[PDB]
This record gives sequence, C-alpha cells and structure tokens, in this order.
Amino acid sequence: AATTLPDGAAAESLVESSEVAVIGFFKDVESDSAKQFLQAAEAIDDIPFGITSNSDVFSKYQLDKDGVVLFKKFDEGRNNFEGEVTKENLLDFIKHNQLPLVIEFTEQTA
Repeated sequence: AATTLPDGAAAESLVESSEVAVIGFFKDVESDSAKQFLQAAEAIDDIPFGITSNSDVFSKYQLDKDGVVLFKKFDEGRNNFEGEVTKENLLDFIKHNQLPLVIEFTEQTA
C-alpha cells in the first residue's frame, strides 16, 4: 500500500523512516497510470510506498511531469522509472532498485 505524502517534507522524512522506500509523483493519482501504482504496491507491504500529486514534491526533484522513482540509502540513492507505468513493470523496478546483485552464477549468455 502507498501512503499519502502531504509535501516534500515527507519525501525526505520517508526515505529516513526506513532504509528502502519509494515515492511516485503522479499529477492525476485518480487516473489509470496511478491505479497500477497502488495495485503493484499492494504486492509488497514491508516497503513504505508513498505517492503524491502536490507541486512542492514535484519541483523538488525537478519533474516537468509525472514520474515514479525509488529512494534508498545504499548504492546511488535515487533512480528513474521509464517506459510505461504498469504493475508488471513496477514489481520489476522495485526488485531492480533495492537489493544489489549477488556473488553467484555469471549469467551464461554471451
């Protein structure tokens, strides 16, 4: 489930509340692009998912339009979801954000 962030004040405190946390920036949470977000968020419950359509949260990360990104303390610290917004894609972004690689196998392909 995703929480309701009032403004950028929560976007910064959220990432601090837990090591792994994500926050989307949808301009029309009542649209379809937002529906998939919550649905895909319902999959994981241990992660503090957050979502807001305010403007102070958008101008914060300089977002000319809507966009969903994740927030973590390790690795880079920020991400940038692309392609289209869909439950199948969201579950991939998350799993692709937190949890770094692993010393095992070597992707035998090339």
